[PDB]
Amino acid sequence: SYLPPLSDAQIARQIQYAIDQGYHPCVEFNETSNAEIRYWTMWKLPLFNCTNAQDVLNEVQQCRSEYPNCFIRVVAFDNIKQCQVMSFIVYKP
Amino acid sequence: SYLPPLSDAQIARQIQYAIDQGYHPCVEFNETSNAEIRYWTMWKLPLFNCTNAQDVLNEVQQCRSEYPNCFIRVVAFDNIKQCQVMSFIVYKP
Amino acid sequence: SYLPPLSDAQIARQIQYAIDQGYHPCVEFNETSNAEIRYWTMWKLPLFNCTNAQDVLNEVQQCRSEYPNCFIRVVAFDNIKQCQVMSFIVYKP
Amino acid sequence: GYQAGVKDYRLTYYTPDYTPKDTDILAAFRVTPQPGVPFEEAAAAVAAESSTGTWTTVWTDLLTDLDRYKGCCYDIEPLPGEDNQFIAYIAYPLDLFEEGSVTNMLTSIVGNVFGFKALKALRLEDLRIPVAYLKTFQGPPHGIQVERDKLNKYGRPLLGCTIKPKLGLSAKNYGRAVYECLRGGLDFTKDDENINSQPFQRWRDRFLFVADAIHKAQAETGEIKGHYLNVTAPTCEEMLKRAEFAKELEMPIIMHDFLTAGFTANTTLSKWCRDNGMLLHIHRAMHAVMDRQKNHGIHFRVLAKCLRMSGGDHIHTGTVVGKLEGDKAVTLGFVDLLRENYIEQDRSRGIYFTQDWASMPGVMAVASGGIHVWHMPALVDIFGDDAVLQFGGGTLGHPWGNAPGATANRVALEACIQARNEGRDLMREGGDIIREAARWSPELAAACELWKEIKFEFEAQDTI
Amino acid sequence: GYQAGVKDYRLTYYTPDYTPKDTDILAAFRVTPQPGVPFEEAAAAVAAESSTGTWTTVWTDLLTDLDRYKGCCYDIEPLPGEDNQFIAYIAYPLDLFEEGSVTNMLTSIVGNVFGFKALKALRLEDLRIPVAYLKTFQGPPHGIQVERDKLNKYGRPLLGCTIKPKLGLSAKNYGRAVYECLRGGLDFTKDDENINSQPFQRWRDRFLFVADAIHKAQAETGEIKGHYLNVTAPTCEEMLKRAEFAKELEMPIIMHDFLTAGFTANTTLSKWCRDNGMLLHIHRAMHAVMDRQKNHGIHFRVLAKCLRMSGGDHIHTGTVVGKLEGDKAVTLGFVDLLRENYIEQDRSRGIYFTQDWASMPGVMAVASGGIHVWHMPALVDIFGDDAVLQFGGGTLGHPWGNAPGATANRVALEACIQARNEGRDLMREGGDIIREAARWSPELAAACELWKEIKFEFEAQDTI
Amino acid sequence: IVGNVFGFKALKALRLEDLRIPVAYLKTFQGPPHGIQVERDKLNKYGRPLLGCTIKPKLGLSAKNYGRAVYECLRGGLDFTKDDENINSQPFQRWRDRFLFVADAIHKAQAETGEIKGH
Ligand SMILES: O=C(O)[C@@](O)(COP(=O)(O)O)[C@H](O)[C@H](O)COP(=O)(O)O
Ligand SMILES: O=C(O)[C@@](O)(COP(=O)(O)O)[C@H](O)[C@H](O)COP(=O)(O)O
Ligand SMILES: [Mg+2]
Ligand SMILES: [Mg+2]
Ligand SMILES: [Mg+2]
Repeated sequence: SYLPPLSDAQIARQIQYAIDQGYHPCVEFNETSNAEIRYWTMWKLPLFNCTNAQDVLNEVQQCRSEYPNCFIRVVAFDNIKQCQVMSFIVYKP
Repeated sequence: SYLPPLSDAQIARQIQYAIDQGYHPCVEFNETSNAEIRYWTMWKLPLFNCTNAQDVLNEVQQCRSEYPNCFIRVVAFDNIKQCQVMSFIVYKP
Repeated sequence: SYLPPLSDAQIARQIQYAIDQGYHPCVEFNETSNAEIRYWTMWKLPLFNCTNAQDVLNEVQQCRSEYPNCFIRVVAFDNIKQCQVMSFIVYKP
Repeated sequence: GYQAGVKDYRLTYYTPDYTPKDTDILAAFRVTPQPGVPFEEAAAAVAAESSTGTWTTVWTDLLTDLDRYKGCCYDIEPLPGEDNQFIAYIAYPLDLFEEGSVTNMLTSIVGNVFGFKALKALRLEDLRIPVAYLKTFQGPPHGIQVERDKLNKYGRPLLGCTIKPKLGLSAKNYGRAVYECLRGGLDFTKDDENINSQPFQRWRDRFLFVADAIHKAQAETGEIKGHYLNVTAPTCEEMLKRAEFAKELEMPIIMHDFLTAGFTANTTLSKWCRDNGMLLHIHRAMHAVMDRQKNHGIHFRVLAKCLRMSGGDHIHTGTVVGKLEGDKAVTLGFVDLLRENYIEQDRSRGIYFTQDWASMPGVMAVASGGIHVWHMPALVDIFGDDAVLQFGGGTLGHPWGNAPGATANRVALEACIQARNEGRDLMREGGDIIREAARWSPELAAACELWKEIKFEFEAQDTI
Repeated sequence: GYQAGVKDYRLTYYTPDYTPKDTDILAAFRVTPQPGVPFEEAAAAVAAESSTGTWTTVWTDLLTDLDRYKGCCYDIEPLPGEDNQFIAYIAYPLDLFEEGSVTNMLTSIVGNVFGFKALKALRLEDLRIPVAYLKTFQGPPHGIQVERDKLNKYGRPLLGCTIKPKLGLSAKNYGRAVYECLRGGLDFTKDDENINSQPFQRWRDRFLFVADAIHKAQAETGEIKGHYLNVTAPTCEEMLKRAEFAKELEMPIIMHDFLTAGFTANTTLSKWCRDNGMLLHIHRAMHAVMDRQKNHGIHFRVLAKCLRMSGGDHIHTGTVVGKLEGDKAVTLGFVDLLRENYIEQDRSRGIYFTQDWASMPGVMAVASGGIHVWHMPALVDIFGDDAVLQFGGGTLGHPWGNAPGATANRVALEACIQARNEGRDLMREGGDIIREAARWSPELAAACELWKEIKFEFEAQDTI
Repeated sequence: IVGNVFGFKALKALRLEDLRIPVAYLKTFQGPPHGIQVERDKLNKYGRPLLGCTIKPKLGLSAKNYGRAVYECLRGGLDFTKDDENINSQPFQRWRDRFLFVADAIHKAQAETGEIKGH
């Protein structure tokens, strides 16, 4: 959030990095992007075993169309360590 | 103490049993035989590696001569479990 | 008390040592020599500025004559540090 | 039976045929004997006087089972590249140690042996803490995973500033600097290790104004903010009084100087932190008194293991590249021992023993001291995500002040993260990434210009 | 105004024309700089990074009065007999320090400076603690004078035995050995430093049986007896729980391992001891990790001053002649610093600063470790009356056992006292006095024969 | 381990026979407050099994009658006496009354025999 807004190629490059590490991408959305909000609403289910970053971007677009008034972010988690290993906002309403 | 007083042969037989089990005999004395008395006074040192019960009886006699006004008992301990495994009064003043 | 009883020459030699250091001798007595007894009864007053050890022994003798059934000891104190610097029994009843 | 008198320690305490149990505590001692003292005798003295034995034979040994209680040297490793040195490997039975007591463990192993006349020097290099003993300790109040979940911060190292000057600022001025650092983009600010309660600034006044600063900066930025309020104190009661006030103010994090306060106080605080949901930042003040020299003292990796057991959520680990010493090989080793669940023996990184932590939570590494924006690519590359990078002078010494100083560091970090996540080599493209980001950030540009020539390059004492 | 960037520490922190105030804390640091670092710059870095300064200029300095808060090197003393060493004298204003906090004082002065890249080594040799700061500390719970008055023991050193083996004895066996030592003529027995609470012996069982042993031995001998029950613990709550039980059992004395437990816990305990009339014996376990080597660490005299301030009634001071290192010159100096009210500067005994204690009570010196009956004349001569002489193996390792072992030591001491009070030279007539007393004491005779050949003679590391 | 599995429809019966408790888990438990060795040391009783009597009838005795039975049992050579398992606090005998009278009985039996007594 302290860097210039990311392009679609930069976003996909961040997502691909997660996939390459073996992390599992997931899409979530909320009306506010405030960090005091503990839980965002999960979009469908986490994309387990997605090898393509475009498939993740596809779910972002589908989420945006249904919820244009909501913030959307992409998260990835390590199931072995059971921790979230990345989180960045992909869409501001 | 609820049985008839022990003879010297019975006492030596009790002591030999301890030795045969690998326990270490020791002689202690006190002015009172009350069980509320936590510590009696140790006579010399515990007889480590005594194979003869008579050697234990010898130390009892030597203790009795120096302290005829004191109770005397023989104890044996297991050093592996670190616990006292027998105790019986051998002389009442 | 773990040494052989002191002779009058040994006692006077202990007292003289105190005087030579600048300590102030004092004589006290009690019916018991037990250390749980906090206070003994003071004989007269402390001998301030006594340069002669015999003068201290003189007060011991006078105390013994009046109280033959009491323990007597000689103490010396440092008034600058305000602490007792020696104490030994000189007479057992 | 009982044989009175002095005999050689090695007769009882050197056992080269002993195979360590999985329940034994293992110690690796770098031993320098006095001339004419055989290695076996020196090693046996260390084993004896850190477990069951004394200088002469005691009869009371025979009341018990000395053979199952004694420590023993089971291996000796000569160090031919050194002057009259060897490693003594010593095994201690589980039963010797008080459950959950770092204090007791250290009292036995390092209590008396370092002053033995027959040695010139002695250094404890490593300890293997068995799983059965580890289960008796709480460990960190929270640990890396839980901390990230409590703070809702993921995917990057965290950032902090230490307020400067170390001492002399008023409580109101302190809080002002905190608000400015935090609003500028830092996650954390902190009390200096020696800020406790003093004539120029009393602790309760500080705690209050810092809480105001956090609330303002959190509301303005929309990010969760914290400040490590130092609860280090004269007494345990005073330490807990300060922790309780931070809790009353709903502060997310406190700090503690574990060695200067001590392990008994620290273990008390770690339990309190677990009981109260408080994050615990640990400052390692005084460590270099013990851990710097190769020939004598206690290696930091041992102090770090002890801290993980006693408990802390963050611990200072050095910077490698900053104003304070930290060999890279040595550092990467003890960073792993602090963060990971299973660490394989690796002498190239000073790991003498394989260490299984049995699901004891990991500790966040903290890189702090003499670092600035130019060091960012190296700091990210060395420490990875699970670290906190702290800039005191590197923030407050910025040409334009605190808020720009903070933004400079935050931009620098986030640029280093993006670049790394794009597959770029931070050790090769380091300067390029910083220069690229400087175009977009005048704060960064100004920070880069000021500290271009500033490097700390000296020979390290504590090396493999 | 504000000038951002790095400049030399010496520009602000080296002040050779400064005259120390009577309220300043003074530090004497033995400094070994890296090659190419000027003495003045190294000394100024130490002064800066232990007080107010950091590696670069901060604007916040200008909010305050840096000149009245900064530490400063006011004198540099080259050491031409050494390799690249000098003494840096540093003055710290009173306002920098938290009242009654040894923890805070050490955090500032020794917190970070020992790991500075620009130094090869650093040792804190001495501290001058001003009277105004001392008045903020309780000091010893009781001190020498009050302790002697509470125990009703005068005119001689006190005597103790450490129970052995260190670990492995049952609580009942422990109490048995205590009764035997005490009835034999010793004033005190003690837990080993590493006896806390363990699988082979839980603390409450020990405390109970030891209390029984004291009561029996006190009733039989008519002398007041004690046993230092070790309250060293994992947490402050557990430490105080153990101290409280000793109080409930009406025990006169407890012990504490001040460095392994730490200064925060120790200061808590010292206050509790004052509040409860409990005598406090202090074990210095771990000290040699920090204090042995000349080039690096913290001299024991500093740790000893810190202990006197935090509080303890006894502290271990070494033996000189026993199994653990203790140079005679160095020892006599810090023994004076622990016991006396006014100690004049004396570099021949390592006393860098004149120390006024402002009526803070003195601490009993404790000589312990590898000593036996032959050492008695030397121990009496070195330490004088206000000391406790402790014999572990020297009692329990006696040919006939504990009670004779105790009597051997008690006879040996009382003979050495009588002889000294007769004007005899203990250093000349040492062996003669022991031999004279041996005629009357078969216990002593047996002890003398067993340990005739036993001497500990090695070159000391910690020397002037 | 035994929470839900015993009522599983797919089973007719289930019995847990044994558990191997690992050393690492055991170290998280206090275990006995004292155990065999320490108890003997506390009671000063070695070399033989200990002896006790349960006061009967199980229920229905007054506190004072309970104490009388305790004194008599203990003075006669038993180390211990005991409350029946279902003697807690009841209309026929309230616990605090029992505790007091039993303490009186122990003190008297212990003084007369010179052996340590308990209930
Ligand atoms: O007091 C200081 O010097 C610091 O606040 C750094 O300030 P700057 O950021 O201004 O340098 C840190 O406490 C030290 O780095 C501690 O060292 P370590 O982490 O090695 O224990
Ligand atoms: O554990 C030990 O070795 C001792 O009990 C001595 O036992 P012995 O009497 O049997 O030798 C003392 O704690 C050390 O002397 C401490 O050293 P210091 O006083 O120098 O701190
Ligand atoms: Mg700091
Ligand atoms: Mg010891
Ligand atoms: Mg029943």
